[PDB]
Amino acid sequence: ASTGEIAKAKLDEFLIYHKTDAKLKPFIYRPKNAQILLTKDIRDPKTREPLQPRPPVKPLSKQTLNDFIYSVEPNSTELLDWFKEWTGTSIRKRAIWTYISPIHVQKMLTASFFKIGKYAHMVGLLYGIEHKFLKAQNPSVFDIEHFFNTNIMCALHRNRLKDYKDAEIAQRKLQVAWKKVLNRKNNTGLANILVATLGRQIGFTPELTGLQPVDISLPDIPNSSSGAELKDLLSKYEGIYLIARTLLDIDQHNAQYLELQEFIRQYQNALSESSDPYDTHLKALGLLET
Amino acid sequence: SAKAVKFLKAQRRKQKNEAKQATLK
Amino acid sequence: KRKLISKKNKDRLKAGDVVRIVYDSSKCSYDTFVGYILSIDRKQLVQDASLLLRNQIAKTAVEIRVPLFSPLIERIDLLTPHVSSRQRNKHYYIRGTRLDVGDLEAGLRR
RNA sequence: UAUUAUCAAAUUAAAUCUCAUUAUUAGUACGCAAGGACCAUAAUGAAUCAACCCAUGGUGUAUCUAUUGAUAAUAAUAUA
RNA sequence: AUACUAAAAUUAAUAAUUAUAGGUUUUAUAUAUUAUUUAUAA
RNA sequence: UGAUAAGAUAAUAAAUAUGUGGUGUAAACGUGAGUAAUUUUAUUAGGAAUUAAUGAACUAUAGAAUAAGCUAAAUACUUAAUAUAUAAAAAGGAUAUAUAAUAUAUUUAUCUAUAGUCAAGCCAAUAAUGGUU
RNA sequence: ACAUAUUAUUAUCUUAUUAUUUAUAUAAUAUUUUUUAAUAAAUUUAUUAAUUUAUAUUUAUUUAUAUCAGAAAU
Ligand SMILES: [Mg+2]
Ligand SMILES: [Mg+2]
Ligand SMILES: [Mg+2]
Ligand SMILES: [Mg+2]
Ligand SMILES: [Mg+2]
Ligand SMILES: [Mg+2]
Ligand SMILES: [Mg+2]
Ligand SMILES: [Mg+2]
Ligand SMILES: [Mg+2]
Ligand SMILES: [Mg+2]
Ligand SMILES: [Mg+2]
Ligand SMILES: [Mg+2]
Ligand SMILES: [Mg+2]
Ligand SMILES: [Mg+2]
Ligand SMILES: [Mg+2]
Ligand SMILES: [Mg+2]
Ligand SMILES: [Mg+2]
Repeated sequence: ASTGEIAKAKLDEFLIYHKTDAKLKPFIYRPKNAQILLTKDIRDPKTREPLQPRPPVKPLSKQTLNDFIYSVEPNSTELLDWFKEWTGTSIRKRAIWTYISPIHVQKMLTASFFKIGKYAHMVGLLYGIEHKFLKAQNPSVFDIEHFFNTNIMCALHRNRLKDYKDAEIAQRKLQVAWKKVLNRKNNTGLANILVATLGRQIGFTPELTGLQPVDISLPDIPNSSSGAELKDLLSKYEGIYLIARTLLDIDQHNAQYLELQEFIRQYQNALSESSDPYDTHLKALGLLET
Repeated sequence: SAKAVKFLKAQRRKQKNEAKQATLK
Repeated sequence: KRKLISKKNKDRLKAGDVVRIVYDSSKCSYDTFVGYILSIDRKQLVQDASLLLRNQIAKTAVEIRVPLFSPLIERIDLLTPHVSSRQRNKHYYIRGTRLDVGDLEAGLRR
């Protein structure tokens, strides 16, 4: 019983609870109604068998998703099709669509890119569901820092370790990425450096519209030596650390920038317990691809 | 039960009216 | 089953409960029986105890005595608990009165 | 065939001893056909008998509960 | 075990061991209320 | 269009009436078992209790097309705002104007009010076979 | 002497269904709402148990009254 497995069970029970009929919920999830359920003896989908009792259901925590995302196996529908099955729900239901937070996109991206190895499936899935989210009145999930910046992170990851020289395709892909972005919150993280790096790598001149020249001011990580507080402080800033690590690894013009490297060093000070996830993913991707 | 009750009431009214008619005559 | 009839158990079977007896399909070809517990008969030996149940099917009245520890029955399910109207351990006297069981399966399915 | 405790043979006096149906042999043998077996076995019963009470049914002046009428008693306070 | 008989069990209180009947204590049976009901502890 | 064979968007051309939903069986057809008139039929230049907020479904005008839910989704169902003092109601399907979902027209649908039309409920008088064994 | 049917009636037996009654509910779902244990993030108001709480609720109905059908009777 792995942590990812128990998280999968929790979220599966959550989605089953929300997908079950409203009039039936009292007789599936309220122990006070067990005898009434026994008496009235409803049938299952396609009348398989009598309804089974279940315990109450409470809200679902956010970490249950990224936990399995990182602790996934090389390949399985369990996570490959989770996004499709989760989004295959009526926009009317509110919990299923409001659980998704902007900080989960860069979580799902890593597992597909490195461990699962089928990142094309996830990138394909993130097209027809944009308008569905728009109807579901949760358009803020696809933001800039967690979605646009992470998208260019994955794009540069593709271009590195593999041969890429198509300037026209790079330009078109940048434009469609800007199209996919539908929540304009420009924060410390700046994708100007990334677009310049891709432009000089593939021969194409950076071109966009509506972008802001926000300076990078990642919150410096202090010298805390606490426990839960330390790990939570690291957790809430994991992603931008990976951004800075990719920038240092790739961009040779990074010398003029100083916030990235100092923030990286402070994050490593906080991370002294474990190794660097950026090179962890590099190793995983290399060994899986080779 | 109730049928017998209302039947007895009806006969009571019948005989009372008969007695009234006889007394008047 | 011992806990089902345990005198030290508040939620035990009492005369008045309507129960369903389920038979094991691998060991016999019997059908479940819905009946009104007329009596719980316990003896010196624990294994040798029985339920006396009654049911008026259509307009024929049947009563069935089952050994509660016969290996041919898997479990017995309580369909509806007893009411406090009756005032004895063994409700033999309901036979033929307005207290009688009637068509239990039809009532339940109603 | 000269004790006692125990186990006991041959004998003697009795009890018992049974009878239907069904099935296979075999629709065979026998028969123009209709019908249709002896020789054997097995199963279910009948009738009689012997024992037993785990269970079921009866009883159950053991016992417990409800109730009608009359009467009497103990305990509480109250009064003397 | 039994009409009385006859048969069978026990008559222990011990420098070493035995339960016959009643009473007593447990575990059950019956009776019919029963968590509200139990005495409890904490 | 995922720099790879994944899932979507939009269009042209098609499939499904074994999934939800609407309309149609209060008619027509057949029959005469009942039924003798306190509850039926026929007839009045008949009556009021001075007859539903009755439209059933086409005309003639006016107006109106909205919010939440539940269903997979709706022109499915439920609760809610007005609009001739009443707690009085609904619906969307096919262009062209607009994105690096609506505003307007044409089309058929939906709802309410006032009349018309077709239609409804209940009464009176007279009549309706034989047996008084 | 007597026999067998058919129909109809009630001051009479049970009696499916429904209809009117009365009547208590962790109430059965909620609403409602004292509310109370929590949820759960990057630091939330159903969601269960229960606890509202009179609103409807239901099936028990708690008590009766009508009623298809069939019993005896005339
Ligand atoms: Mg001998
Ligand atoms: Mg002989
Ligand atoms: Mg012999
Ligand atoms: Mg003999
Ligand atoms: Mg016996
Ligand atoms: Mg005995
Ligand atoms: Mg007995
Ligand atoms: Mg006995
Ligand atoms: Mg002595
Ligand atoms: Mg003894
Ligand atoms: Mg003794
Ligand atoms: Mg001793
Ligand atoms: Mg259809
Ligand atoms: Mg007709
Ligand atoms: Mg005609
Ligand atoms: Mg509308
Ligand atoms: Mg409608």
